[PDB]
Amino acid sequence: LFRSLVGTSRAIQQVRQMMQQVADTDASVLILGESGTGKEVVARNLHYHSKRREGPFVPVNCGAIPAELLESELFGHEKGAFTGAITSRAGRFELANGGTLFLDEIGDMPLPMQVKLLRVLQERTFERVGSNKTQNVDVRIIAATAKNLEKMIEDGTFREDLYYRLNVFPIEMAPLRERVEDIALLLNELISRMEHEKRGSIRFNSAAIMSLCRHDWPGNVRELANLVERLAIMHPYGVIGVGELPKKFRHV
Ligand SMILES: Nc1ncnc2c1ncn2[C@@H]1O[C@H](COP(=O)(O)OP(=O)(O)OP(O)(O)=S)[C@@H](O)[C@H]1O
Ligand SMILES: [Mg+2]
Repeated sequence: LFRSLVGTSRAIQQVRQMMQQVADTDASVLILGESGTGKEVVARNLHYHSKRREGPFVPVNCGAIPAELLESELFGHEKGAFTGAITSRAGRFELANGGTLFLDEIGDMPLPMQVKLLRVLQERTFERVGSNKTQNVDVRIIAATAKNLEKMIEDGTFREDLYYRLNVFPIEMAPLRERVEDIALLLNELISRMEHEKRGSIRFNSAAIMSLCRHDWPGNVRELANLVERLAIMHPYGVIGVGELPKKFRHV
């Protein structure tokens, strides 16, 4: 199920080298890049080539989780912690023990939780909400952001100390529009997925590929994948020329 990073560009070949180097280590990894540039693919790949490969891979979607329950969600809770605690759950961190914790959009993590994350990176311990008992954790952190963390540091919306703790081995994902030589290969890979998964089939003629190579791709590879899916419904087992592209994708 593991995905590979497809592409021949300078930038993507560089990311593969960096991945191979850091994967087997226990260093924290910060992956930086726009939405849809492969940051989670990079993260999953790092994990399954790590010492922790058979351990759990636990995502944390920093922006989504209701702030009311953020600390509970991340660190678990004991009972009578808060209104309607009742049951019992452990948090994302405890669940990730012996594995990898993946902090998707770390730029959205609120300051109070940044302090607590810094404790885990530094003391490798934590306490469930309500309990002042201390638990050891054994996790490797991989974080990703589309934000400018150094701007945030300046704005005081991101902690400098967490930053230097997390940014031990940064990996930059170039946006699609800077890797346009990879677009054909990405197309083949995406079409191959869709075929292997009984979800239709298409192929692009050279003109249509030229047109796509001139596109800005604000949604990067996720936007590319979206377009392949739509075209396979609009023109099943068809060949996509310039004229079958939606007008926004035409650049001639
Ligand atoms: N180089 C690549 N080779 C193959 N598939 C890729 C590549 N880059 C991205 N993908 C795929 O395109 C999609 C992009 O997914 P992600 O890796 O999650 O993007 P992202 O950078 O994590 O953006 P967010 O934070 O989830 S909005 C996934 O379906 C990936 O499998
Ligand atoms: Mg993701």
